[PDB]
Amino acid sequence: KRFKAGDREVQRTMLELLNQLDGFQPNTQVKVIAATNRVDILDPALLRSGRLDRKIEFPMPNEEARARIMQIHSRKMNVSPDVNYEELARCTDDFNGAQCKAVCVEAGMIALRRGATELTHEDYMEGILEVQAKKKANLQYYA
Amino acid sequence: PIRALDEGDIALLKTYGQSTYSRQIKQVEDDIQQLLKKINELTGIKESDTGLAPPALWDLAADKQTLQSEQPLQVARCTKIINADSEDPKYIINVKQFAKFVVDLSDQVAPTDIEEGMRVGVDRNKYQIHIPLPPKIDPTVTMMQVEEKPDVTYSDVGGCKEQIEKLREVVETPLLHPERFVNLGIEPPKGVLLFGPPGTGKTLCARAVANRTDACFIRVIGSELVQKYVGEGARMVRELFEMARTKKACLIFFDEIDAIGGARFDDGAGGDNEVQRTMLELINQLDNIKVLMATNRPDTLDPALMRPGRLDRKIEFSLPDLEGRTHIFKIHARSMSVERDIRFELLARLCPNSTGAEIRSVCTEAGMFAIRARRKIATEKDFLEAVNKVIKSYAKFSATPRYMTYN
Amino acid sequence: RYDSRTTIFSPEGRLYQVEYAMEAIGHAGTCLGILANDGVLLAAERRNIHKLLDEVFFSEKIYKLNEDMACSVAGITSDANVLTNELRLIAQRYLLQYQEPIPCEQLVTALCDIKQAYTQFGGKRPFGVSLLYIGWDKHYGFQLYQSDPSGNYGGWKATCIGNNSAAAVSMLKQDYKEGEMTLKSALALAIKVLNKTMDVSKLSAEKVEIATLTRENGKTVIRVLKQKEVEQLIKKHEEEEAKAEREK
Amino acid sequence: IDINDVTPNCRVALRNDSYTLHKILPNKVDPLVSLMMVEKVPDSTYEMIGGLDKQIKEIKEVIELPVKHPELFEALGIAQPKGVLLYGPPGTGKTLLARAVAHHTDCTFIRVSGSELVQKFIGEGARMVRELFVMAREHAPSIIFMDEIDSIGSSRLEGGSGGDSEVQRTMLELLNQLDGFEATKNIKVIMATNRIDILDSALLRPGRIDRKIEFPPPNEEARLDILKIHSRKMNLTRGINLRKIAELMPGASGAEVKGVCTEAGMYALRERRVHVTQEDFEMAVAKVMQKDSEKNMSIKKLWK
Amino acid sequence: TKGPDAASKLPLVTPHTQCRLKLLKLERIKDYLLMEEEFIRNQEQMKPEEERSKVDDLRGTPMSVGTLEEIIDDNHAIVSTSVGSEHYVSILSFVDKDLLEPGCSVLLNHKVHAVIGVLMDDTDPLVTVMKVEKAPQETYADIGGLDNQIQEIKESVELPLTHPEYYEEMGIKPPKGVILYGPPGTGKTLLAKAVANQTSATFLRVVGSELIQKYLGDGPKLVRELFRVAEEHAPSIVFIDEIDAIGTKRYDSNSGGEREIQRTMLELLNQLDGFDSRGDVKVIMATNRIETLDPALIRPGRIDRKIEFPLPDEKTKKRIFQIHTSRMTLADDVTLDDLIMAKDDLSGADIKAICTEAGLMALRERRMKVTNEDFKKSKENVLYKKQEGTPEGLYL
Amino acid sequence: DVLPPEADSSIMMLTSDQKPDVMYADIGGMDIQKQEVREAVELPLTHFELYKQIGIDPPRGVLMYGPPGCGKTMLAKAVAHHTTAAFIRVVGSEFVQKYLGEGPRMVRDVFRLAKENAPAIIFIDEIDAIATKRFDAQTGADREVQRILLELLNQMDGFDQNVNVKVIMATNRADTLDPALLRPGRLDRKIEFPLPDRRQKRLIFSTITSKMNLSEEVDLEDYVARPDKISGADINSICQESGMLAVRENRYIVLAKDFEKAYKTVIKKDEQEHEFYK
Amino acid sequence: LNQMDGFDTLHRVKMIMATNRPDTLDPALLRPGRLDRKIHIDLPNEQARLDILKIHAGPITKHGEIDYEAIVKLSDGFNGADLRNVCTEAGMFAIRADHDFVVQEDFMKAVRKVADSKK
Amino acid sequence: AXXXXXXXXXX
Ligand SMILES: Nc1ncnc2c1ncn2[C@@H]1O[C@H](COP(=O)(O)OP(=O)(O)OP(=O)(O)O)[C@@H](O)[C@H]1O
Ligand SMILES: Nc1ncnc2c1ncn2[C@@H]1O[C@H](COP(=O)(O)OP(=O)(O)OP(=O)(O)O)[C@@H](O)[C@H]1O
Ligand SMILES: Nc1ncnc2c1ncn2[C@@H]1O[C@H](COP(=O)(O)OP(=O)(O)OP(=O)(O)O)[C@@H](O)[C@H]1O
Ligand SMILES: Nc1ncnc2c1ncn2[C@@H]1O[C@H](COP(=O)(O)OP(=O)(O)O)[C@@H](O)[C@H]1O
Ligand SMILES: [Mg+2]
Ligand SMILES: [Mg+2]
Ligand SMILES: [Mg+2]
Repeated sequence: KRFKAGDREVQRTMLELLNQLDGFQPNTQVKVIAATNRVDILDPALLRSGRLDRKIEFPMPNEEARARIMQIHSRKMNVSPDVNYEELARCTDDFNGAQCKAVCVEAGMIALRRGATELTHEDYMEGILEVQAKKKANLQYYA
Repeated sequence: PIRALDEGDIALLKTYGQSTYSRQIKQVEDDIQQLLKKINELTGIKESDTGLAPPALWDLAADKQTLQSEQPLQVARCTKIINADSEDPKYIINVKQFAKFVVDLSDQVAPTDIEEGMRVGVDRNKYQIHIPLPPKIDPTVTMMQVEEKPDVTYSDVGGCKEQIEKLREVVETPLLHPERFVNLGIEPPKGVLLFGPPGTGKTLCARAVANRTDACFIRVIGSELVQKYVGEGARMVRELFEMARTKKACLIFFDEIDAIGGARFDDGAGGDNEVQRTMLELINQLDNIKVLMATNRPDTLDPALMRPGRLDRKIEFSLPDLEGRTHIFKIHARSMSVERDIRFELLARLCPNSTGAEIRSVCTEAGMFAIRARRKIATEKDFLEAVNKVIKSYAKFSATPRYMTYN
Repeated sequence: RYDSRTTIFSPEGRLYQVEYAMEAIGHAGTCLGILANDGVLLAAERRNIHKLLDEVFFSEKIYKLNEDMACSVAGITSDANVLTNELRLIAQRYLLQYQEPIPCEQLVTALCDIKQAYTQFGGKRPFGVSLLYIGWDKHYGFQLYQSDPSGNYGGWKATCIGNNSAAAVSMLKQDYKEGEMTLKSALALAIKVLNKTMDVSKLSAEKVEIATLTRENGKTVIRVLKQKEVEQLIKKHEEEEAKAEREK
Repeated sequence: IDINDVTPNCRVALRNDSYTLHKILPNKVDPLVSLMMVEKVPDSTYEMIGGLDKQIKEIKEVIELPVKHPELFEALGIAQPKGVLLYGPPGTGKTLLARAVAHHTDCTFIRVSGSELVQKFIGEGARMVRELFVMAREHAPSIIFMDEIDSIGSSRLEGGSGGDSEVQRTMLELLNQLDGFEATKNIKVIMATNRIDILDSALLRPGRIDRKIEFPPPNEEARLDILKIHSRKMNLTRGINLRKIAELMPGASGAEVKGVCTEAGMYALRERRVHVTQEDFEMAVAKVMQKDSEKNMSIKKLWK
Repeated sequence: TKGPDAASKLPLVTPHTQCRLKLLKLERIKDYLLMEEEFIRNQEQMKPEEERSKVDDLRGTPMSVGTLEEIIDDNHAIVSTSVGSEHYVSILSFVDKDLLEPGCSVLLNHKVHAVIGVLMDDTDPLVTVMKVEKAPQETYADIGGLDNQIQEIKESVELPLTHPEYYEEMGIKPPKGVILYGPPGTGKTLLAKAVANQTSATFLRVVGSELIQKYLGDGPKLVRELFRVAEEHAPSIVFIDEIDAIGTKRYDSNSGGEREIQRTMLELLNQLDGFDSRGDVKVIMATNRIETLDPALIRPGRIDRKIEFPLPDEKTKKRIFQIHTSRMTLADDVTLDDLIMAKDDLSGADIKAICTEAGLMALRERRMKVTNEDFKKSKENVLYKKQEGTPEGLYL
Repeated sequence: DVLPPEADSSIMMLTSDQKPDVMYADIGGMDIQKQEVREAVELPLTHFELYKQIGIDPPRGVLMYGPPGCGKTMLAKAVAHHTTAAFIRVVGSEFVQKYLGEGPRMVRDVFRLAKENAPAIIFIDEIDAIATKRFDAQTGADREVQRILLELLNQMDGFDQNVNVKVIMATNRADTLDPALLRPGRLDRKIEFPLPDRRQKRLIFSTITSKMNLSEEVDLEDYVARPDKISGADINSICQESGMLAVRENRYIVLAKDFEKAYKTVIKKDEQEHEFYK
Repeated sequence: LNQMDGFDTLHRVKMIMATNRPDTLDPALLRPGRLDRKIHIDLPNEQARLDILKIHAGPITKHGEIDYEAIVKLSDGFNGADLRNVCTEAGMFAIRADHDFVVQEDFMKAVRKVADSKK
Repeated sequence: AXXXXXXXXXX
């Protein structure tokens, strides 16, 4: 946002970028796109009228999206033809897409330790426990 | 009525009843102190030699020559090559702190020897590029790499077999057998962020990985990556990672990531953002180079740095289970002078919810009980006395009067 | 902090709410009962004595529970009414059931359990009211009982509660009289203690309130001395005070 | 220059061109931790401090006596009392006994008051107190007088998001400086506060604050004395019973007593006089010594 | 390893009753001291060149001190001036091309920058004052009671240096790092001041607030320096008193200033038990509040023995009294048990104020002999700041 | 050479071009209050001989307290236009600066600036922000508000006694203030500014309007008698907006009709209420 | 409040502090020289929808006639900020379809898009 | 809640 501290150098960098963005008008082939993971700390100046004003909203994916997202990062692996990616999505909530990839990568690894080629559905589920660091123990009072 | 001590009063208090040696003795003590003070000053200045070589390996006649003919050359970096006509290049050189200058080579150097970006030496007067210089090998970063392999082997890390196995499949296995991770096409996690309660084996599972490395292990201090001058933190992060890509099979171990991995927050009115921009120069850097990280407090790490795009794997070092605590015990007691019989299995159930280190102090205190009383054999009775002081003595209150409820 | 509910035990084992409650008695008026053979007295203070305030009861701080039992109050006004209501109902039940006056102490235990019971079940606020009891019985004659918000009671020979309890209690000790506690000596001390315990000097008669309990021909008259006799009482102490200055 | 005089941390001066040492120069004390040294002794003398004849005497057994005549303590075999904590209701003389000990002290009387050791940059608050007890040793015997000690030494709170953590690190310095690994010789501290329960128990443990002198609101023979030390320069009439004015002022702080004297004199300057009569006082003991009532019978009978 | 630069303690003179045995023993110390001065002074006077003089002429005056960064050739190294610049200076012959190490502080010629000398022992003035030279004067016999606490603090800092055979003959590694915690005024720092007057190993001290510099890296770099000197000077003890100043519980602070203190704790937390294990540098922390220290800084392995210092017990309080009333002059009526027995939580610093006060209440009545009333009065006058705070008569 | 020091406006020491421009006769009524302030922050600088002739050191602080909108700051805006000292205004919230050790230092810079440029008047308006009764602080925020009040207390009457530095303070509560900052010595005269009675309202009306163009039929005594307890801003309001109604209609003279149209807008302050609190 | 009716300088600058909740605002803030005039601006005026669309619709080329009236009821309680989008979002519908808006059928769905998708 | 903040100094 802003803040003689030693941040009067990055402040010049921003105003410079702030300067040029408004310098050139639309109709040009200089379309700009900027990515931030924390939009509550950005300057309001950065997003006012002629700067990044039409702001793109990236959500944390929904359940159907997660089932798909867990597919794209699994194509290059020999996943078994019977892997109900949909069922995996249900167990995979509050998951950012990257974590949705972590299950795929973890799924392949978990198969490795077991000495298998095709990732079974179980391997994927074990990833959904090891992607979040949880350690699945067969608690006794369930039966 | 606290009557103030009249001057008449003071004279008597200090002489009436005085032991006839009082004035003399107090004189002797006062004499000594001043005498000691003077004694030091006459000798306090102790010569601090300044690293001169033996007289044999001197060339004082030639030494006057080097100082006279040779000249100091400012070390700079070529940031661009204008190549004015391809015959008068007019290089632009950075003097680091001095300024940016458009300089030209002294005749000694070859036009083709000074390639863009390489460190170039200039002359103090005109800044003509007199000599090329080897790329920068950081004095601090270069010392960082663990040149002496830590002695702790993998057999010293007990009760964490599944956590060591999980680490060996990211830090060792994908580095010695890059064929199981290719057949299935699984991308090896290129970093693990060991977290666990303080004293569970995070840095022991770090030294252990170092003793069986076959790689170049770089021990990132955490302290050195936070420098006074702005930017010098990030400049070190690059100069470490750059020093890794140059090596083949390099492992970087950022112990105590909390130092330079705090969750971001706008505090630009202060030097904190200096450290934060050093992490953002590390987040960019991270996302054959494997990266390790240890953090007894993972919750203080930036969510960005814990995503499965940078730290693909997160190994949790939990408190050992019983079958492991009896193993953590035997690892630290293999060198103790214990009596053959000790029911270590029994000592594992008396240390419930105890870390992998407090088991160590139970073994270290056990002897100290065997040393206090001159027995050269640390018997079992000592350990229960040990587990009372190391674990129980600081575990909780949970005492008899409030423990006669459990039977 | 563990002062959220009256039923939560602090780690050291202290029911904070009860400490908070009984300590709350400090803000209340001062009531004292002096040692006395053949009698015992209560002296209260009318903290709010504004002018426009019509005096209709004359006994804002001294209540008569049974035909031979009187108790003051030092604490919350609302809780004081409910306790004084429960006190009398307890005493009269005893008279109905046993056709014999409730022998003092069993009155305090009955109320103390009610007050304590609040300090056990949750959701009820600890009664913030201590109250002196005086009276007579066929069992021990004149007695003095000091109730606390925390339910704990206790027999006493001379005690003060509420404002400046420390000053009153010590002085009641300083000139504490055992055996020689005739009523007249009790009255002189009682006003004598209020003189310094009550910050405003001159112990203006209307600003003090004395009720005495005597055993007369087996009738146990509980008295609330009127202003006239207090004036002479204040005068009686007032005359005695001047003679003490002769030391200078 | 004899090299024996060049101790570490000196401030030698080096010649302009050849960098040769040619003088030792006075030692460096931070520019802010040097204004704290009393150069101008105040003008409050003991004779202007009434009623505190006991406290002034209890405070001289720590500030004056142990310094002027240390031989008494050595023979008696008891260590030297070091600090005093002058607490008490506001306006009693706690900063008046201090200006007095500064007018008759013949001992460098440094003055660190309130938030003068609380600096924004971390590890600077600790530095100033380090240089304050160094300027108090090279200039010993010295008396550091820290007024409003509630500011820097309130009870240590648990380190967290919200909790004093820098005024704490400078508290843990003063805590160590007074009675720490390194014993201190001939430095005495006269902290003055109003609330004595909000200090951390390490700062009120004997060894750092030996005597904890209380300053209570004056009594009638103390209000009278105060009313006579601040009305000495006044043109009092005859029949101006300063005692009856005092008897009209129960629990009158002690600085309020002067308010009656300034106000009794202020009731005259509006009339262009130089003489203050009795009714000029009794009409002014009501102004300065004013009160706020609960102004609510609803709340006031909550408690019987 | 320069060896332990132990403190310099003059021998001790006991008797203390101020008897002639005392004067003679002080005189003997003085006599040798006068003799010792004689040799130092008579060595310069009795004491009444062509090789070094040539060297000093090549160096000239003054000589800058920058940080070496690279040994390009055998006779060329890049040295960074004291401002952060760089320089491709020449390595002259007199310098030792052995001690020249990257990171070493090199002496540079002033006119034509050229390595001329290697300046070892460049430890900051901020850590070279941390070293205790004049040993404190409180011997283990000045600390009364605390026999269980002393032994615990003598089996990590004294014994492991005198009888190392016991520990290495049994398999232990001598406990290294002890957290002295307890209520204020119990003797935490006195036991520390007593290990310095007995130890033969360099006794560095800090105050837990000295090692928090304002600069971003000044903080963590002083700690990395202190444990570099303690390691350098062989047997050493680093006493970080009032450790609560630096090492409090880590937390997600929204203030950069507080993220630099923790970036100093996470350095003391790695300069103690982390990669590249320590050498022989014991650490003695002290703190009145062990309930706020980070669970890691006092995790067994860094602070192995948590010596707990309770308020004095009745037997100890009686021994504490005599150690502070040893030099006093009590009258025959001074039966201390009247004050000790009380249930007042009289700390060990309270006891020495009930001694200073009862000796000053003696001057009030013009007496250098303190009677029994001088303690009764002093107990009250010295026992404030704690008043009386407890529950009412609820519990029976 | 010793160059002249520079302390002209470090903390907004009122320059010769920042005079508030409110004369004493412009303030309306406040006859008693004006004299009490005129007796501690104005008179002693001029006539110090009179004070020393009676043996009383002139009062050094004044604390104007009363209901909001009653003219407290106005007397202060005046004393500034009418003072030969160096007025130094500082609002209470200006001390609450972040960066602990910047707030308390601001106090130590205000009394240093006033000490150098003496005699001076330091007017801490809205002192209720930093001088609320010290309830034991248990977080690093109430602790830094208390470090400000104490730094305030320590310079006003502390070991370093200042010469000729009077302090004027204004607050709207007057009871929340810490007892140490109301003890006769720091804030000596606690002047009260009560809601204008049926008389001060007349004087207030006569000074706000005596510059306004009032059409002869406007009997200001018709509105000064209405029992409603209007405050000083409200009287300035009932007048400033009264004319704004005239200006809208383009009429250059405020007529009696508007004042009644104005008079019903500046006093129906309930409006919302909710009818069930009554 | 001080920086407005405040000693320093009264000034010649003006403030337009606009709120969404007027009950919340403190009384002092609404005064003659301390922020006056409680100008209410309710959701686009019934007729405005036309004018607003008139001022915000015409810019985008659209030869086809307009039944604005239906768009008005098709857009009840519209925030007006939505109305700006209505025409612009319609332009995206046109950006797909072809290049010239020739149908109100566009605003209808555009009205829906700037309603259900603007919820 | 309300958090007072310290600060360092990047040289
Ligand atoms: N599980 C364990 N098994 C064996 N030794 C252990 C174990 N845990 C701790 N230790 C002992 O403690 C030493 C260091 O403990 P550890 O490596 O866990 O520190 P750490 O996790 O880095 O602590 P922190 O996170 O607070 O820095 C090990 O070298 C070993 O001697
Ligand atoms: N006993 C006394 N005799 C004379 N003057 C007194 C007495 N007590 C207080 N005063 C006067 O009261 C005024 C108030 O300042 P004082 O020195 O009392 O500070 P304080 O309120 O006690 O402490 P602090 O300044 O720390 O708040 C001073 O002018 C002081 O001289
Ligand atoms: N057991 C004891 N025997 C003898 N003297 C003691 C004892 N305990 C404390 N003392 C005395 O306490 C004095 C000062 O206390 P000490 O320095 O030991 O406290 P501390 O542990 O540093 O306290 P703090 O928590 O305030 O830092 C010493 O001079 C010493 O004489
Ligand atoms: N007696 C008065 N004479 C003139 N104007 C007054 C009077 N009382 C109030 N006012 C008006 O109200 C303002 C008073 O400011 P006020 O609200 O009292 O300030 P603060 O609340 O900061 O003390 C003046 O600027 C003026 O417009
Ligand atoms: Mg580690
Ligand atoms: Mg200590
Ligand atoms: Mg104002």
